[PDB]
Amino acid sequence: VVSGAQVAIAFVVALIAGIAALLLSTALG
Amino acid sequence: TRFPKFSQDLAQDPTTRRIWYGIATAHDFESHDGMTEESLYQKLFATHFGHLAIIFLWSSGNLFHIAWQGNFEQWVSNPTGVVPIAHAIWDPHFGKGAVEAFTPEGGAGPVNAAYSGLYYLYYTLGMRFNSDLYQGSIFLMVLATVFLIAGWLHLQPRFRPSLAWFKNAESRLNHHLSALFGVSSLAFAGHMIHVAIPAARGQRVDWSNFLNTLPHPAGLAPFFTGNWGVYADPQAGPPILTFIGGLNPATGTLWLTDIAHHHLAIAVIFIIAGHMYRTNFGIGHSIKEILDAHKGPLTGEGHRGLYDTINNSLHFQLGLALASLGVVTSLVAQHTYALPAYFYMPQDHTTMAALYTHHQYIAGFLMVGAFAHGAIFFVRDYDPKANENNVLARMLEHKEALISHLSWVSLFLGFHTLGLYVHNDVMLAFGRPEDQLLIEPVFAQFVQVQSGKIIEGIPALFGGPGVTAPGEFLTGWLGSVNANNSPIFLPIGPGDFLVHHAIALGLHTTTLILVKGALDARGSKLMPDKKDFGFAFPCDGPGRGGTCDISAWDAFYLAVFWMLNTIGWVTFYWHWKWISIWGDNVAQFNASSTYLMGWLRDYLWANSAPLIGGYSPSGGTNALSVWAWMFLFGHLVWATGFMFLIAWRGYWQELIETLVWAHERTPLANLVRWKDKPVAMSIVQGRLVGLAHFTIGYILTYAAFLIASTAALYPNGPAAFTPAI
Amino acid sequence: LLTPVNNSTAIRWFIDNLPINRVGMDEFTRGLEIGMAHGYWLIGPFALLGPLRNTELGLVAGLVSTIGLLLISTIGLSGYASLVEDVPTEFDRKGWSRLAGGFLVGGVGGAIFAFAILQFFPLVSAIAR
Amino acid sequence: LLTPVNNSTAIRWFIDNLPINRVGMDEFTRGLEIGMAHGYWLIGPFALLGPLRNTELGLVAGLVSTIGLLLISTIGLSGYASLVEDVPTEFDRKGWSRLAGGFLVGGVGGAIFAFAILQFFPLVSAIAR
Amino acid sequence: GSTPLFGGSTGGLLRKAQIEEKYLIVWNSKEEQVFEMPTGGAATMVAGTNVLYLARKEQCHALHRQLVSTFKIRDSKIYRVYPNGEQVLIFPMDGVPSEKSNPGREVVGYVPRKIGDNPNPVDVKFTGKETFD
Amino acid sequence: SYNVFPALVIITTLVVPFMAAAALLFIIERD
Amino acid sequence: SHSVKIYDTCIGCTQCVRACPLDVLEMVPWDGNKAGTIASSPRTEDCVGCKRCETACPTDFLSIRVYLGAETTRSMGLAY
Ligand code: CLA
Ligand code: CLA
Ligand SMILES: CC1=C(/C=C/C(C)=C/C=C/C(C)=C/C=C/C=C(C)/C=C/C=C(C)/C=C/C2=C(C)CCCC2(C)C)C(C)(C)CCC1
Ligand SMILES: CC1=C(/C=C/C(C)=C/C=C/C(C)=C/C=C/C=C(C)/C=C/C=C(C)/C=C/C2=C(C)CCCC2(C)C)C(C)(C)CCC1
Ligand SMILES: CC1=C(/C=C/C(C)=C/C=C/C(C)=C/C=C/C=C(C)/C=C/C=C(C)/C=C/C2=C(C)CCCC2(C)C)C(C)(C)CCC1
Ligand SMILES: CC(C)=CCC/C(C)=C/CC/C(C)=C/CC/C(C)=C/CC1=C(C)C(=O)c2ccccc2C1=O
Ligand code: SF4
Ligand code: SF4
Repeated sequence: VVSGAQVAIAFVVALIAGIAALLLSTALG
Repeated sequence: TRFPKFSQDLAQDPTTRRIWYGIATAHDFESHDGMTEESLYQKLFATHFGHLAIIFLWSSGNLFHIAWQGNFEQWVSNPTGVVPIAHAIWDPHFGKGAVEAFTPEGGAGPVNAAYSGLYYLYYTLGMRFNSDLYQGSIFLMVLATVFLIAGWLHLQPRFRPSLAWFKNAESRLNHHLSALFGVSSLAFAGHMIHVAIPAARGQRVDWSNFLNTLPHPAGLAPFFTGNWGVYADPQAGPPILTFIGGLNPATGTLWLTDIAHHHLAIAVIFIIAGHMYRTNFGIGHSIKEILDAHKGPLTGEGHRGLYDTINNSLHFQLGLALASLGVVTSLVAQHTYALPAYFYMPQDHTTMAALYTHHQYIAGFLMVGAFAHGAIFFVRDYDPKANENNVLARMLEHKEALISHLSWVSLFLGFHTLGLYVHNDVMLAFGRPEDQLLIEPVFAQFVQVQSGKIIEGIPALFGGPGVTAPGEFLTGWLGSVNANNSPIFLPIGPGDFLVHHAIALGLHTTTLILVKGALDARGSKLMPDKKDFGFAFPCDGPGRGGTCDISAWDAFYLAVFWMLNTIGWVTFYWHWKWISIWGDNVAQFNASSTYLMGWLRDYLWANSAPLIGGYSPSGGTNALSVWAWMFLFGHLVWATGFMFLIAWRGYWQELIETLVWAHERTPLANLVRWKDKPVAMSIVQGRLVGLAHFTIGYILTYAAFLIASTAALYPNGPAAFTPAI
Repeated sequence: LLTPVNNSTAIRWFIDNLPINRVGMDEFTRGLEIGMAHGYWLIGPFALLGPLRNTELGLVAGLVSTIGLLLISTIGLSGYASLVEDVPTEFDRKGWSRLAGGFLVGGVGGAIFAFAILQFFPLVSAIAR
Repeated sequence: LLTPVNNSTAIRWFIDNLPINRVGMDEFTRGLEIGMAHGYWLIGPFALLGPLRNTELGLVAGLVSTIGLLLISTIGLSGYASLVEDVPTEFDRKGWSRLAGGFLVGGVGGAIFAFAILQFFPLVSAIAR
Repeated sequence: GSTPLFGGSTGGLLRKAQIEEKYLIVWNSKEEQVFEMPTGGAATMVAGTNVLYLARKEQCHALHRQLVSTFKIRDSKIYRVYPNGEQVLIFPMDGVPSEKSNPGREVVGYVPRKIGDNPNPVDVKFTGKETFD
Repeated sequence: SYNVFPALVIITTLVVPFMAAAALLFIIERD
Repeated sequence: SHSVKIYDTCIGCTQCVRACPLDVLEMVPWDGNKAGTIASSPRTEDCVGCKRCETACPTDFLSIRVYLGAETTRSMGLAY
């Protein structure tokens, strides 16, 4: 199963992709 | 008003047109203020990293939701008795009737079934546990972060590549062929042999044991000594590379060991192919040298100048890329049903219908866009001097011959194909169905017979595939083409004849609109200086007879209707032929597809019944209520498009001026003032918004109909077959 | 054009003394009175016609609904207030901004007050029983 | 010293458009938005980790706790506002004072709104049952 | 003159330098050379007139001590800069260095007695007058 | 095995679209 | 503002000047045609882009050309 720890891990990985997307989108503008 | 910052022309507009046009021109990087060629390619390279990252985040979201909310492990244990789940539903608008209609039997809460086929893809690749899906989801999110970092990094002033790097055509071709195609296909053959084939054998191979698990018991000793047949031999362990051919009769899908050998064989072809062009090692071909040599006596200068034409025009490159993608996307649709690769997918009829229809509509959009950027190329990038008398300029030189003959073929097809359907409809109405014009499709049956289909009155010309493909695949191929419940070369008759010519009508007519738009993009008799006005402009006014829809953009707009109509005819035909197969009603298809009332009654009217009964005052709601609602939603959006397409701007602008009067004269409301003056949408914007509503309403209606009719009346089937000898 | 709807005297006096136009008010107190008026009546359609209207928590659901409607309306008004730049005192940027703040405080307060009346109107006759 | 933390563009746009810095706002509406933000989340630690967290009046106790925290914070801010004297518009004495008033109104309101959501979140799914 | 070559630091001016006073030190250099900032870190003085804004007079006088002891630069001048923009020269006051005796200065702080002849604190009780008078 | 976070639905589909629309309003209407 | 250009094929017939509802156009003296005059567009900041001038122009392909450019309050024809 996807335990609650693994949901939390996935949001941390998603947060890092979010700041990476934030870096790219401001460098693009 | 600083938005949009890339266009001071738009930024000084005091109306609401500033907002709409800033949105619509935001990705047209060539037309922005201060754009150079070098900064354009650097911005594109990083933008492409962002688009790549979105694709991997999308795939990680699908993996996460199937792992967290789906029933993959429950489906792996019982693939026939379990409907795959896309994601859970949490909708606070749901009443009790909707919650229980979407809650599966014994289930915990409301869920959506999945029709993307992702379960069959994940299962065939060897995934068996939710932890496989979750580690895929994490890995693709990390991979998305890497591409986002790469795009950001290659915008930094030390890592921005030069314009000569982007225009190094030979090195990009060598790397994309050998590594991006070849090594990636070789790696996939590695996944199939190390992971997916043992999972089909029931042997769990993953990261924890794949270093110490031989995919073949003789491992890598037959490979280097050239004794390669050991990998195909059943007595030297389970084979990993075969050429059985055809479909596996136990599954109705492709042999996994054939899939592995396919990707290994084409990996070698692509790696070899990527050694063709001259990079920094002295050897290889110059593309400019190859093109300049190919000049014959009838075609003028031949291909001279086309290197600098293609390499300096991004719209030419994009148009070539879109056209090739569109052909390949159609080929994916045609070969996924005819030669399915995924375990338990041919048994899921809704998924096969959804996947065929998805990829043919994608292929239709890619085809239209290829011609759109071909038209943009002619207005923006085409230099007649540097392309003097080559094959490109010679197309424009006989463009009236091209358009008039394309006009002839479409009228020739359209008069007789419609005429034959109408003849048969009148025959059926008057009680004379034996007086129909039923033309046997013998040229296509000829094609099937050359591949070894046994059809009685049609000859194998060269002697059959025993003569023409005498390979190791021939027994498994012939056993799959002549078997019942086998999708390879379906039986065709006169109904198949008429709709194929209707399809050919739609292909030629859509091409005619697109080619005329691309070839009259630079000018016509009505507007000889059209290139000075660009790709997209409303008209040239009411003079010279009137000039509405004269731009090359407007030919794109007209051809989207014809593309939607053509793909509609294609996907209607696929769906009705297959639900007649799945529903044991092929004789009804063969009888009623030869006249247009049969299409209306036996296809549209009959299969709408579970859909429009998706919710009702008598029987409440069921699982089809969302498709029933979307079906009506699509009719509404499509019809709203008609308002923009029919009622043009000057009506609305005079209407808005009265509303502007009303606001300024109304107490307590005239204290509130707009910052941007309300104006009616522009002439081009009205066409685009009307096309968008038309297209979205077209797609949502058919998707609601295609899914709900298949999932209710024809959801599942065997797909096993008995091979033919 | 000069019409009887545009020109009635006690219609002009009424509009001139609505809190958006009334002389001597601060824009906060303008917004406060406007919000209190609107939030009061707005709970009525939410409480009586909302999806939980036939359950015992229908008034509470209508109250939180009204607060949601006023909060989204305030987002438009506060955003409008930040962007106007146009005119002096009441149509000042700070002027509209204080009105937006007063509107939300009064709006939520008007809904809560109307909630309390609808929830506890049996108390006005409780002396007799 | 000029650092990437000190110099990011959409980090600069975000800070510049927080209500303490956003152009065109009145200091009351600044304080109102700030209070509503803080009072909303502040009830969470009080309601879930407070001493009455396992009883049925845990949310009410966390609500009155948050109001107590905001009232004491306002005493510091309103006292700060009376004593500053320093700079024009937002750092005016009246400017900080209006922010202190807006902060308390928004803070208590944000806690009450967060209370109502935590107390009545079963209602968002009540249609299905 | 121009600022010395320095990439900036966190040890420099604060809001006091905007609202109360800051200090300006001016010196001439014949050779471009590296010196230690009193704020912390290394900077390079230009071959010309150097101007540097510092937070305290002691930081300015510390740099002047470094410019004398290490680089033999003598002619440093220190100004007190007020937030309206007024500069007041504070070092050196009369052009002659403080260590060399100069006819023209007034004696300030002189007490015409040895230190053990100061009066008792009971003598100056209930007055703001101190025993060092 | 019905795994949803309803507060994540409310935040991502109601709250941050209204706040993105407010943010986009500031972007397109400023100056 | 739209750009209104006049090309050397102008025969000086003044029909575009009479057609224009905004007085964008006028005739200046010229030597390139028998009429001795040519249309000119000094006041294109008032041009709305209606192309009535192009409709009135008799020369194969026209001697006056309107290129729709940046939109203003004047060129959008707004009374508000
Ligand atoms: C039995 C009923 C029937 C009916 C009602 C029609 C009706 C039509 N035919 Mg069809 N057709 C039929 C049977 C029928 N056809 C058969 C049995 C054949 C096989 C020979 C054709 C092959 C055919 C062709 C090749 C064409 C038509 C065309 C047409 C349309 C205009 C014909 C015309 O006379 O215009 C009045 C005549 C003219 C305007 C000029 C004369 C045109 C003739 C056909 C050209 C002769 C040149 C050359 C010898 C033959 C064509 C060259 C090459 C393609 C072989 C009209 C809708 C035309 C069309 O579809 O246009 C798009 C057309 O080009 N038909
Ligand atoms: C069902 C609706 C419909 C039909 C039949 C047509 C038909 C046609 N379109 Mg059109 N089109 C449509 C919708 C339709 N379109 C829509 C919604 C759009 C988006 C605006 C377009 C945009 C479009 C473009 C951009 C182009 C076409 C073209 C064509 C012609 C294609 C060639 C052909 O098939 O010849 C056969 C002719 C037909 C099938 C038409 C019907 C002929 C009738 C049945 C004969 C009537 C006989 C009858 C006895 C006479 C009436 C008498 C009565 C008053 C008593 C054909 C005339 C193309 C073209 O002109 O090619 C040369 C072209 O470039 N269409
Ligand atoms: C306008 C324009 C453009 C565009 C174009 C397009 C869009 C195109 C398309 C086109 C296309 C879309 C094409 C396609 C084609 C295809 C082909 C050509 C194919 C063929 C194939 C074949 C022939 C095969 C054969 C076979 C068979 C059938 C079977 C058996 C086997 C074999 C393999 C032998 C551009 C951009 C350039 C630019 C300029 C302008
Ligand atoms: C009949 C008539 C009329 C009328 C009409 C109308 C339309 C009315 C309405 C009315 C209304 C509509 C009313 C309302 C009222 C309200 C109120 C009474 C409110 C109150 C509120 C409160 C008290 C609140 C409080 C608070 C809180 C709770 C919290 C926060 C703060 C505050 C303070 C805000 C007229 C005069 C014109 C004329 C004659 C006839
Ligand atoms: C993830 C993320 C983020 C976020 C973070 C955070 C930290 C947030 C928070 C949030 C929050 C923290 C929120 C809150 C909200 C609040 C509210 C929603 C409130 C409301 C309130 C109310 C409605 C009130 C009312 C009232 C009353 C009741 C009484 C008195 C008066 C008044 C009116 C005040 C960002 C964007 C950065 C970025 C991206 C990512
Ligand atoms: C993007 C943004 C900042 C939104 C903020 C939030 C806001 C205010 C949303 C509101 C959006 C809408 C719905 C704006 C009304 C659109 C309009 C002027 C339609 C009238 C019109 C019709 C019906 C036609 O058929 C037609 C055909 C050909 C040319 C022009 C027209 C035309 O003009
Ligand atoms: S486009 Fe219209 S307004 Fe402009 S010059 Fe021509 S006639 Fe005059
Ligand atoms: S531009 Fe045309 S209409 Fe105007 S004066 Fe010249 S010829 Fe006549």
